[PDB]
Amino acid sequence: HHWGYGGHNGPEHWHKDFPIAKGERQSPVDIDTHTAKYDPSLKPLSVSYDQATSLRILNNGHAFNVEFDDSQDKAVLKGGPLDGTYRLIQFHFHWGSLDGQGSEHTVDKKKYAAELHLVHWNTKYGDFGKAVQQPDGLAVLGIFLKVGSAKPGLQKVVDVLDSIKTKGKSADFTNFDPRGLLPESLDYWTYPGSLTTPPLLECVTWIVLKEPISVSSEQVLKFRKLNFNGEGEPEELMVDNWRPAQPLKNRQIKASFK
Ligand SMILES: [O-]
Ligand SMILES: [Zn+2]
Repeated sequence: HHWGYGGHNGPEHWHKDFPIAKGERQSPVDIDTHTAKYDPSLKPLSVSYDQATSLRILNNGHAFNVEFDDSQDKAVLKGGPLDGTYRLIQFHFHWGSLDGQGSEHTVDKKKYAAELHLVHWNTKYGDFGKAVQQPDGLAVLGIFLKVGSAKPGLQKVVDVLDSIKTKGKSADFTNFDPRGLLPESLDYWTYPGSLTTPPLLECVTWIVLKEPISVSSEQVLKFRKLNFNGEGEPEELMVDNWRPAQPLKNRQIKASFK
């Protein structure tokens, strides 16, 4: 793999190695709030993170992942549009070089400064690698970030970044509680889509929260000091690691709220 978010290997190039980039169920998308339909049939999401076990944070060269123990049903997503039970495997963010861009989903073409993705896989498929091969294999909870007041539950993440500055670096990241990254409301939009990184597999039920969380400018500044590169290599700041909105095609975005 040689894809990234640079001047020569970014989203507009991905289709050469990953032709599904131009597919029928690609993410992210712009959410036109007037066209999304309230679906009174949709349930409240069930976000069950009480028993979550965070383990490690890893700079993978494109973002940082906070990894969880997904060997048992500890931290699970159920309900909403979903059937069955989806285990949290990791979360990460997408962000910009400046506050005016960074989110992958947009809302009436509005870009947020960043977007958090909590990635979960369907336990009926047994492992993550099997799940990504199935149309109902993943459930990703998307949460927008806007810049204003600090998010206290984010600071443990921001404080560790200096220890994983470069690609391939990891640090212990036990005892982190992802419930502190949620907004107050769980109202959401949902649609069928894909991973937003190569391999771009069309295996995701997207659940995007309507209420953004507020983070401080200092918190997002610290995301922007990370590096895409490896140790000792020419410094390339980890900024603008977002794929732009893709065509909606023959899809309907459903709202949980009226
Ligand atoms: O992603
Ligand atoms: Zn993501």
